[PDB]
Amino acid sequence: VSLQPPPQQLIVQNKTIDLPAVYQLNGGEEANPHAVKVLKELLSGKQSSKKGMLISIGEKGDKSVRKYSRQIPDHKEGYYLSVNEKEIVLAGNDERGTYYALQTFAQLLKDGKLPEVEIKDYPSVRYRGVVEGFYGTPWSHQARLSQLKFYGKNKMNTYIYGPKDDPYHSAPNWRLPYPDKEAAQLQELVAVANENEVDFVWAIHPGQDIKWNKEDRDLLLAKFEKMYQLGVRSFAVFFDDISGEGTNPQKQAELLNYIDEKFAQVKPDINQLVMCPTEYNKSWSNPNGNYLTTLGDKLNPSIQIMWTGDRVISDITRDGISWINERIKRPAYIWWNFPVSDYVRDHLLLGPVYGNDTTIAKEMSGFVTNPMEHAESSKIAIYSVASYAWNPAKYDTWQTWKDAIRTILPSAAEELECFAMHNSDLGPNGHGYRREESMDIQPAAERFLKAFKEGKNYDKADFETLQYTFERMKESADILLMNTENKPLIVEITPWVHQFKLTAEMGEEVLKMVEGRNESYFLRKYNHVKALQQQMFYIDQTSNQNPYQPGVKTATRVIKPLIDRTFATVVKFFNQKFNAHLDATTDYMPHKMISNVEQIKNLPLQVKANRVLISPANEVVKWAAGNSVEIELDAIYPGENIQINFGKDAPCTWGRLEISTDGKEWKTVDLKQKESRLSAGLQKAPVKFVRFTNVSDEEQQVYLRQFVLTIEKK
Amino acid sequence: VSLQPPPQQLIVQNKTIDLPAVYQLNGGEEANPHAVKVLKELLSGKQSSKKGMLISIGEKGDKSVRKYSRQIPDHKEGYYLSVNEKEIVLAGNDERGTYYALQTFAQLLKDGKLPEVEIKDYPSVRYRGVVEGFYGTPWSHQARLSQLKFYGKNKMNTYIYGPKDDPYHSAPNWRLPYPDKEAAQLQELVAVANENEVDFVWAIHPGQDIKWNKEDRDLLLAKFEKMYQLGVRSFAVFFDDISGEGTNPQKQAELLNYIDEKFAQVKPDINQLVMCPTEYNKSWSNPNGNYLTTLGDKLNPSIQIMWTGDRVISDITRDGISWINERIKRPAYIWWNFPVSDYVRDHLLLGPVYGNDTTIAKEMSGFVTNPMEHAESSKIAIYSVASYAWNPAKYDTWQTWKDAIRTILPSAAEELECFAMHNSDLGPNGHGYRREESMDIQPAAERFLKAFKEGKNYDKADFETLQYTFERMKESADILLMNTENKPLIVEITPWVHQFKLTAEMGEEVLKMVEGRNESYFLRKYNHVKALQQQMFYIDQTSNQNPYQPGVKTATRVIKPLIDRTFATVVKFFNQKFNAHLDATTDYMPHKMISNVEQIKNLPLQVKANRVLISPANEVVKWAAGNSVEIELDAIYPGENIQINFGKDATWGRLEISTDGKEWKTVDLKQKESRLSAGLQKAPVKFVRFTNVSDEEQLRQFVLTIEK
Ligand SMILES: CC(=O)N[C@H]1CN2/C(=N/Cc3ccccc3)SC[C@@H]2[C@@H](O)[C@@H]1O
Ligand SMILES: CC(=O)N[C@H]1CN2/C(=N/Cc3ccccc3)SC[C@@H]2[C@@H](O)[C@@H]1O
Ligand SMILES: [Ca+2]
Repeated sequence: VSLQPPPQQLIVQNKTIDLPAVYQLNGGEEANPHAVKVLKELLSGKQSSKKGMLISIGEKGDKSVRKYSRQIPDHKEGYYLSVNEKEIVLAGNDERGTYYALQTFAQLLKDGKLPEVEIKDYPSVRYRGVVEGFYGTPWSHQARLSQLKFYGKNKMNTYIYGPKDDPYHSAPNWRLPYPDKEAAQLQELVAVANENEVDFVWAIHPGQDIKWNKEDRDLLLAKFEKMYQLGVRSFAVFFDDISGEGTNPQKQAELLNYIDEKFAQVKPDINQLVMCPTEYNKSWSNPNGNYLTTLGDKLNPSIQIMWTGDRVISDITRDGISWINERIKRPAYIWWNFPVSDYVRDHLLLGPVYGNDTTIAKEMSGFVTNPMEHAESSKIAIYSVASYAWNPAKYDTWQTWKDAIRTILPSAAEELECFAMHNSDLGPNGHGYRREESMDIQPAAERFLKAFKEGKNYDKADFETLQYTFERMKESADILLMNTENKPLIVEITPWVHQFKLTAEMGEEVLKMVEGRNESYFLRKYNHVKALQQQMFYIDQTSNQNPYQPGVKTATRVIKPLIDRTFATVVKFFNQKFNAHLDATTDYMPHKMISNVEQIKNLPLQVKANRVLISPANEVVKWAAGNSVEIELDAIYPGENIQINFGKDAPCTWGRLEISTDGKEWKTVDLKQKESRLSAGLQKAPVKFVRFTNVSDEEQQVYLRQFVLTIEKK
Repeated sequence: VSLQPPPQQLIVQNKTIDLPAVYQLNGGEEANPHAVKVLKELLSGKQSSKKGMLISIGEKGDKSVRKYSRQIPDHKEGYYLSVNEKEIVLAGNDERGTYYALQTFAQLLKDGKLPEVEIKDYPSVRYRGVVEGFYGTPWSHQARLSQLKFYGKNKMNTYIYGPKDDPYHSAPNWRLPYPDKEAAQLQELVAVANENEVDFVWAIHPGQDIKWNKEDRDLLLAKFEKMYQLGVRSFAVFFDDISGEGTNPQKQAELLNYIDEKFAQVKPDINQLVMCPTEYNKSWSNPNGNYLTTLGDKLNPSIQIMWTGDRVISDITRDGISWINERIKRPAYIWWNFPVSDYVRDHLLLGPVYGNDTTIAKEMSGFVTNPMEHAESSKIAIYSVASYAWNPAKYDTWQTWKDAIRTILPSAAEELECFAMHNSDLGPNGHGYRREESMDIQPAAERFLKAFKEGKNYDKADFETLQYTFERMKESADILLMNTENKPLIVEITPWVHQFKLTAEMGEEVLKMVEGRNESYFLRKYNHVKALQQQMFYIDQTSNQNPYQPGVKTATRVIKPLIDRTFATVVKFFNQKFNAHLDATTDYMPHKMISNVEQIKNLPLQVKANRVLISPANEVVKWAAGNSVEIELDAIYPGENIQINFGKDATWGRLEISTDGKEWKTVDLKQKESRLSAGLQKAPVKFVRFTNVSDEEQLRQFVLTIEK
């Protein structure tokens, strides 16, 4: 909170110094000009004189800091920083070290005053930064310019450019030079990266269609030469998430070594050469171990090999990094898949960075984070990874999280903390990765509520905590929506902020239902909750409409389940007490589904874009002779298709699929095998009802893997 | 409540019958087919020749109702209706009367049961309905189809088509036939009006550019002939809100009498011929009286003359209607300018219909309402005007308002009543017309506030009344936003519903600030209120951005002033108690204005469209040498111009402009008497500064225009 990342060595005195009114600057002409520019901005409108306070800036060896050469740590990007009443020393082991001394100096400066301090500092991990490596909308040019400035402040020296959906990076145009517009933007990003002491690493992802021939080898080197002409001085080749011949480890190694020997080692000034393997995590690695040992043994040793840990999404352990390092014969260059949300695109991941061993710096060549498509939102994790990677031995997860939020939005830090504390879990996903959320209120929640489902009074304080939490959520939502200090951050999170405010309002009303003294008041709160459920549906259908995980989920771990369970319970109790028939459903769904199949009838419908689907069942479905499922839409729509998967990859001989506009006249629609599932085209036929009946004489055992109606788009 | 409009005569027997499952029908082939259709749609049940209670429907003179013919009122659009255990009688004096008996019958039918009742009914006023006569976006075709159905249900027999901004209604394209698309739509509206027993009156507004020559007379008759070909059988000529020769009353009377003699009396089946005068209200009319006496004397007696009362916007009184009737020599055809909002377009006018004398039915030929451009929202007033015009003697302002709301939105009637109660006043306007709002809570508001300000303890009940109001306002806002029973109503009102919810949230937080508790809690509520002010500002600057009264105002008469005064007061008390410097400003302003001049520095900035201006002062214009007024916009914008006024003819001020507030460019002010002005030719602008660069010391206007 004093300093981020925290220095390796810091000795502070209880004496403070004034940023001097008058200063003699020694070394300004010879020290790293990027560092000298930061110094001059910090000394703006102070007197530069041949007899003021001495400020010494330089790299080790420079006349200006010869005197302190014994104090400068002998580590790449290391520096010595000194403030006393006599003078200030800003001494890099190298040019980047001098820049980093200034990034520390800048944080020490509190309202014209400096602490009396001795700092010897350097990074524990050699390469630290970000891989823009996710699926989805690449970062905007303005977002990237903002990222590079943020990296320089937090001593991250690496930006690996590799957005999966950039067609000049991957499938299908990796062979083509960037068009003039994009090329000019990349040239500007490279110049800005250099000015912030960041290595811009341009990656290529050629594996899905690469031929192991001269034509494609030359086009890959020609593309690298064009990027070099734009100023790029670090390069990567990625072979992740591909199939086919491009997965051949001997050919991958031969290509990387060719690039090394004919390009990387021939230019005077290429820094990093990095490759991402096809087997990039332990789980998806073939047990013969031959893929990874082939790379380890054949790839030139200066070449970096990236690794995501024990699974596609995982935290880095001592055992896990030892496992990879033994096979690739060098320290892994970690690709950490957090806070990347490209497989949970309906969630923001704004929680702290944790889970990575703090003792394994010597076992890694580098550590980069793959972030969200929300660039500013990712700064919380990026700031935290910068801190971890520079000084893992002192890494303080929770304080660093707070420091990041206070850095990103000083004007509304407590509101951003409130929002982030309840927007940190991923929810259930195919990669199995979860994070903690709402941990502080969870105990007051669990027993305000296991009690309610059974027992007694529950406690005036597990009610004031939940009421307080909803009140704080609304304050935070409304202040964040109107915040003008980081407009790009507010644009990213706004849809979630809307949903978060509605969650908090629904909670306040549901608690008013629990407090409910008379029937009339209770019905008013009930009707209000039903309206808030509808509003949350409409935000979910109109916000963040991507093809994969459309819509907006928030406060999913603890708060939404507490509110939904408490509403369903208080409604059950009202129905019992007043012999009423109030609907206890917690998610608004305008369409209806009925079944006499035990394992289907309680599955909720979901709307995703122009799809209306039955939530897939985990359990074996027992489908009796004559039993059926029927969907009723809220209106007649033109139909596109129906897709069904029963887990058989075979024709469905026993089932009759029908559509209707009135649920009186039915038209049979023929299911055809398609891509291992069943599909029936509807050819724009009007549909309001969909019905599937077991017309055989026998019970059928299936899984409800998929049951989806697609209707004509708005 | 049970019937709208309430019938002239009603006897109820506090006995019930089941709607007959099996019934016999007499007069189905003889009666108004529009009436027979309504009946058959109500009769869930099987027609028999031999079993079940008898239903008789017909007009006076039909054999089906001969038995009941002396019970039928001898009035145009009159009817007799009877329900007992033995039979149901639906007997019109004329075909429209039979349709009206069915519109009363439909209202009696409750959960498959009818009351035993005898009704004799007829309208007190001959022509009753709506003039779509406002400035602004004309009603959509779908809105108009909905309107005509509602008019038939409420016994409104007149729809006057005359949207000021329809180019084929007004100048110059009143001369041109409607394009094919619009013609086909108007032909459909006339057919639907006819199916709902509504007279479609097509108006023309030719006066701003009319030549009193053969060419324009013929083009007007050719236009009426084309409308007649689309089915129109009633016509109007409007001469309101024009200047020039078209205001000539002798030429107006000659043209209307020519229309009457050559067209209205030549066709076999024209019904209404109506004119709206240039002098259409008492104040606007010539003190010498010649204009109105010319019309009264010269207009053929069958021609109706419209009147809006004592003012452009006014309620109709016995003295008012006597004053006009004496001059026009016939009963005035009232054009009532409510709930028209075309001069207060930032307000919805959803309150009750009141202020019109209930004893003057014999003094008016007609009564039509001019509504809002929000068609569905206008149905509260339209329903109430239908009730008033049919039976003024029994007109119940508040019960009719509640009945309208429960008819329009039965699924959320209490929520619509909550919204409408607090969205009824117009606010200050050039026409001086106001309405009551929030009258329920006004006493608690006035007490709570009177107390709180001069440090006495407020009643717990009154705090509770205000807390209850804000709570109900949020419930209503959230239920209305999601209501699907009247989607078009919810589209019209949605911007106001958003502003209404923010008002209620702001109220709730301002009351939590009054409850006080501890310093850190107060600061949290304070900061929440400032965010809600900001959100209201953004709705007001981005919704309903029309050229006249942009934005969205709600709960303006009582609730927003209460909340804003309570906020400013609790912040004054907190600042004193903690020597804090919290801002007590109630309107968010994204721009900053810093001045070391006295009577200036505390004047709030205002944003309206692409204008940023200092609020003019009615105080001391005293300005020391070297002093400056400086405005800091929230960003750089292309400058359009600056206008400055001090109120004198006259070289002491330097107007300067900047993107950074360090590098300053001078701008020279041109001069036309009092008006100081300078175009900025799209110059970047973030800071504006006006310094006194004189030896000596020294605000009607200080207005920067930027590009949007
Ligand atoms: C090196 C690396 O991390 N590559 C990828 C891995 N991954 C994903 N891959 C999709 C996948 C689907 C099915 C099975 C395995 C992997 S999703 C998240 C991330 C994605 O951001 C990233 O570029
Ligand atoms: C017959 C009739 O009511 N005509 C008009 C009057 N009026 C308005 N006129 C604007 C005006 C401005 C200045 C001086 C006098 C009148 S605004 C409301 C209404 C407008 O709907 C209506 O068509
Ligand atoms: Ca008849």
